[PDB]
Amino acid sequence: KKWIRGGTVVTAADTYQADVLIEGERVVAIGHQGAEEIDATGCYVIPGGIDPHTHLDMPFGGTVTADDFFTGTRAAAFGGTTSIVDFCLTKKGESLKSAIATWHEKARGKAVIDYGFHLMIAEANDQVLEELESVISSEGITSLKVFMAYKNVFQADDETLFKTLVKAKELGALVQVHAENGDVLDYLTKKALAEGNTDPIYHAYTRPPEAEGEATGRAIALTALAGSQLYVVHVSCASAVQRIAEAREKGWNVYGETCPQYLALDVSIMDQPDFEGAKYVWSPPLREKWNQEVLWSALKNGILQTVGSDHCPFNFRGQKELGRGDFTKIPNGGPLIEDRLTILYSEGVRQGRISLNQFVDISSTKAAKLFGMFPRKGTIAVGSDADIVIFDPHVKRTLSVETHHMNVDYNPFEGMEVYGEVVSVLSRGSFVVRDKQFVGQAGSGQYIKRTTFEQ
Ligand SMILES: [Mn+2]
Ligand SMILES: [Mn+2]
Repeated sequence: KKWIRGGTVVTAADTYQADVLIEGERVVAIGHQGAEEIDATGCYVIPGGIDPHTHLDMPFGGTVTADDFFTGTRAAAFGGTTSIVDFCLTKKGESLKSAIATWHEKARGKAVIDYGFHLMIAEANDQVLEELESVISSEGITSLKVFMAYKNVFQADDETLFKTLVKAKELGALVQVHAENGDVLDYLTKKALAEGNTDPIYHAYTRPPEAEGEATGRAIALTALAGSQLYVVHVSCASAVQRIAEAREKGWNVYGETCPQYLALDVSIMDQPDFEGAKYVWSPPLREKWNQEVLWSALKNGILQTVGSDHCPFNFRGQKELGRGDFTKIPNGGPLIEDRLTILYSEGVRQGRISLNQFVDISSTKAAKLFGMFPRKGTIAVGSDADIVIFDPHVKRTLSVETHHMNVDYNPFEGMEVYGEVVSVLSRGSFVVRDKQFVGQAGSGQYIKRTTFEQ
């Protein structure tokens, strides 16, 4: 039993001062007036963050992401994130269960926090459609990802997208899409290389906002025609939110997600002398700064509901470096898993962009609800897992590769002044991080079976 006292509990809806009693792996009592004491005076007691978008230990050519399920979850913990949902990638001629078994082996005995899996659908043939019933019912995976981009690699066509959408409505699954028109980007990419435009900045220029807008709109119309439910991952521009906002007005089950990088960074940082811009190469690419306001406005008024990181790190030296000759050879992705919460609090709450309660809803609660992990995770209430973060809102610090915990040689926020510091982190009643010190253990984290889609 653990007794957190003196702190101010903050959830998606409430804000009060009281003690929370933990017994075993869960919260068993909350209130005022024989247990492990933990002082949380002057700090916020919030639900551990939930990052529904990660790519830990992901392969890419002959190299792999700098972080694996161990260093990745440890960094996630230090950042105040207690649960993650990683993307299990599949390959045509795909046996969904073999890919799934592959992912469990990646996490098994390494994760320090709880994790769930999303399942990529490369193609929707009779076989895949049949297997799908077992994955949703037995494997606890109720979210499927379809790529509308990355031609000749992962891209799926409208037939695959639509079939998946009706199947998901039938089985109670949530469909996620990476929305960028794969074909227009493929054409623009080759063209840029033919004209000798090989600098990292052309990565951004070869995939215009409208390409994300078009794809976002298409996926939504297909969702409507199928009467299903859709979740658009990493929305980066005004063009895409506009389409999402429109569908929401019509009462369609369409949800959206953003990431720290699109909220606090912009394309102008890609235009740098040497090969510096390669540090910010990820898809979708950073956009013009005006788009940040639109995203923040959408999060404030409920147009977008979640915030993930899309953590997919590669060192600048030794990995990002493969693309020196041309941007298409630069492995995509950034080290974003650790600073998601803090920038959300510092740039969002402290600057009056969103309320403290929304802060919790956007970084934990809503993701738990959309991906079937609630009320086990995503809140502080009797019966829920004791996944708690003791956050110090009065701390001022600078984000730096010098002090971060991700196993990568750089931080995309290098030098950014922020408010807020994660002090202690509990995962199912056990300390993973205590007083800024790591006390967890590899393999402590567990797989979470997710329930079917619920509005
Ligand atoms: Mn993506
Ligand atoms: Mn991703």
